[PDB]
Amino acid sequence: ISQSETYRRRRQEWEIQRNNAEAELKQIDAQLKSLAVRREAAVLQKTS
Amino acid sequence: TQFGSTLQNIIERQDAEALNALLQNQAAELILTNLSIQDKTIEELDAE
Repeated sequence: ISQSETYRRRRQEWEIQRNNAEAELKQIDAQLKSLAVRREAAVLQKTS
Repeated sequence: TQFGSTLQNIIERQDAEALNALLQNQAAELILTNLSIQDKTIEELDAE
């Protein structure tokens, strides 16, 4: 049991760390999207 | 020669009027572009 639980706890630590990476992978897209908007605003500045 | 001077003054004044109208029309166009730019700025903040 303690060996099995050791592996379960290790898994939980891995789950949190993959979840942290997962969040970064979603926040970054939101950042790419705000950048895309920023780029379009800059394109309009060129139009001006 | 008095009609001559009068006419010249009318002509120069006529052209000055045309220019002021031109400049105000041009200002309106730049404002419209700036409004589009500001809308993108607002969208950028929503993206953030």
